[PDB]
Amino acid sequence: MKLLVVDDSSTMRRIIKNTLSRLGYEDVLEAEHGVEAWEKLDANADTKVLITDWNMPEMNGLDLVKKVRSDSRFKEIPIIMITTEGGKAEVITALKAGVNNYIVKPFTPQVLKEKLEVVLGTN
Ligand SMILES: [Mg+2]
Ligand SMILES: [Mg+2]
Repeated sequence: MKLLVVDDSSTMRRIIKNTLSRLGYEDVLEAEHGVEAWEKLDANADTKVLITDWNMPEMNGLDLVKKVRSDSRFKEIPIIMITTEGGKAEVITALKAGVNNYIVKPFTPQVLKEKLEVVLGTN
């Protein structure tokens, strides 16, 4: 279960990675921006799950998601967007792009554990 986690906040990456670890997911690769995330997916097509934010320089998460879904290798990759964009207009926008599960920031460590366990369970 190779996961890639993309967020331009170092503290957010910390919390997500720790939470995944608590759930038994240890094979976690990170990226700070969309460009870097895309390079990593393209070069590590064995990646099983993409977890991404939305707002970030160097390609935003919506564009990343569209690009992933347009690639023949990643038609079925689960995509989890974790973002402060809580408005339903944004939710709809992201689901249409190919996001499968949408988790709205901010959360406590425990709430993130609960919401990720819903999607991924334990490993
Ligand atoms: Mg961000
Ligand atoms: Mg937050």
